[PDB]
Amino acid sequence: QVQLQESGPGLVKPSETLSLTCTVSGFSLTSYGVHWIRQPPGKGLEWIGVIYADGSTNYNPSLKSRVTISKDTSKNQVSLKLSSVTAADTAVYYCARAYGNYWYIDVWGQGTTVTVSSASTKGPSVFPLAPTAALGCLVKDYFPEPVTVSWNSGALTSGVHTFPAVLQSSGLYSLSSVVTVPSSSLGTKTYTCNVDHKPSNTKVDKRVESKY
Amino acid sequence: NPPTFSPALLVVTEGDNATFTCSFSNTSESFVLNWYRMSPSNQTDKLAAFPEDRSRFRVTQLPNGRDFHMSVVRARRNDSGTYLCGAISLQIKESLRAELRVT
Amino acid sequence: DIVMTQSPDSLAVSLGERATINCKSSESVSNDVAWYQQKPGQPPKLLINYAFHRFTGVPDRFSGSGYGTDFTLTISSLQAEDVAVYYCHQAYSSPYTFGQGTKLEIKRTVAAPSVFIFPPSDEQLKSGTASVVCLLNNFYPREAKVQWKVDNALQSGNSQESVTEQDSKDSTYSLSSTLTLSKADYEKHKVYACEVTHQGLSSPVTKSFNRGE
Repeated sequence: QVQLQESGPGLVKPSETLSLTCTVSGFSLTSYGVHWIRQPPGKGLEWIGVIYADGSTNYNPSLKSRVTISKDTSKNQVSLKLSSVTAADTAVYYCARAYGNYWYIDVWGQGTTVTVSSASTKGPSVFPLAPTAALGCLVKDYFPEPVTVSWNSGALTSGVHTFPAVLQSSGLYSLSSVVTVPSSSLGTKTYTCNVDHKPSNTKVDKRVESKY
Repeated sequence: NPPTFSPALLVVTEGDNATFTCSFSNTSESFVLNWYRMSPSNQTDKLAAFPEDRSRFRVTQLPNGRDFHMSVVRARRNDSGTYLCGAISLQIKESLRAELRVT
Repeated sequence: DIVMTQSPDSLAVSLGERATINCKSSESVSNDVAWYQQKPGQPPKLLINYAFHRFTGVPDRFSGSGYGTDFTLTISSLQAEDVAVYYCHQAYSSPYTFGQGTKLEIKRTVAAPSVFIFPPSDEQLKSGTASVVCLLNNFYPREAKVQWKVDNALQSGNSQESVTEQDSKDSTYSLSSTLTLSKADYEKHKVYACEVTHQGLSSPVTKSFNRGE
């Protein structure tokens, strides 16, 4: 396989330096270039810089003097450092492999949302949404973003609807994930949601069947 | 009419040159041909193009105008693979593929 | 810095019809342009490289064209799974800028929303607040009014609506209204209903549910 697994802190305090990493697997890290890309909330893709196989980097003129892209070949990782962080750096950073002598970005990373804020983290509360028929899970009062919910470890993709998070008056976020399934399976099949909130290391497998 | 890419098989040793001949000349004479290396999983990897797209793989045009010499200078053993020359009319036409071996 | 400008900001052709997207560069990025597809939540996916060749495992309905400052991405027959944003990218010279994306959405017939209502769980009830959720599923278009009534009292200012993107299976949408109330107030009333008004419903549907039963 060919992959790029990003990992970093969920929160970043203003004026501090954001540290990111892109652990690689599948290809020779000393034979392909890794490009970092930014995706601000509700905006497009923005190039942050590259790192070639030799160990030289090219940066965005608008981001230069603040970006630092290095690599640990003995660890198969690409690092991204962003000093003097402001509220504008809040986005989803992406690392991606470059293929070809006349390169092009083929494989992308999973993404890592960075929320530049002062307020601390807040683990979400997973409540059931017990009842074609419908069911779901409620992820409420968490911070910062995001919450990635799945169903039956990903095997249940049909009829899933993960709504976009909504900001609350209290300042936290909340979202609801639902699933439409037939009544004939309500009794025999098991339906569980998997709520993963990386900023607080909170994984929640929740069984939702019924009540009396 | 697509371009050609000869020879079908090119066996060279480790260290010397290796040159293919991409024969293409269309009805408009406004063309830009590329030289891609096809991966084992059908994902082309462009090497060079004529005119030289500025941004060891040489691409020279002959006086007849229809033949182009695509040369691999100092062919490394890892260069053994699939190669083809595409043609773009200002529309794209891919030439027949060819194998390259480096003993 | 070369400017990649996609012309059709928002495209909404019908099902199975041709759908092209233009991306013009402010300078010569002659053939190092790649196209990408991205869905809400998921990372980007590559479709065309070198502006002509399609990636492996990419459906044949996708095509690319362009050599100067005129690039295009064509879809012979649009499928429901094609609803996504399409970004172009130049690899000629730094800063290897991207476009701004073209939202590709499907146009179809009108559908009525399947409504479902959920009471608050005894787990949350044990924490003061109480959330009631209404679910509008697989409807079209997106515009759909939802009303909240507790003991025939029109709720206002306490709910929060959320709408999913265009479904990738039947090209529909989904809405979820969430009425958040305190336990004391939730136990002080009995009938909780959700009224849904929509184009596909001649009369607004309602979902009643009483505490206890």
